[PDB]
Amino acid sequence: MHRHVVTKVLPYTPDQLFELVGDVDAYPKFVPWITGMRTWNGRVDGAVSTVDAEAQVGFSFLREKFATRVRRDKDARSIDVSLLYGPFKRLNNGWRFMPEGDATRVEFVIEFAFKSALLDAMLAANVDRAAGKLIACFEARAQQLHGA
Repeated sequence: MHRHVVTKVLPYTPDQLFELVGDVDAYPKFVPWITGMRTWNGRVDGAVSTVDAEAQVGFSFLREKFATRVRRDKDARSIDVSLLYGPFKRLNNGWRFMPEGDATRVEFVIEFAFKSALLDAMLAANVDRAAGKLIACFEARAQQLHGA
């Protein structure tokens, strides 16, 4: 389906990312862009872990839930989420982050399949805003942590 790319850069340590990598079950504070979350049931191998990820959507205009195979890696420092059951059509999600100068660059790929073509663009449209809040959220938290 339509994949939205969200790239951001923050002059912070890769430590803060550690929490973002596990944001699927981390959240040192909270996340309005999201609602319900749950990660478990799977397997753990080496510096890699794969389990089901049941996330929900609050102010998404569509109160629904979705499950996907969340794959975390501490050796790869990357996150990947495949579709398992979701809406029973398709739903991909992945999070990546790498160093770039004095600051680090993080990219978030959002992939989902909707029913309504109108809501498809409508949602995929506000998707940017949602990513804007999530981003600002991380940035705020970053400043709240570093607090200068």
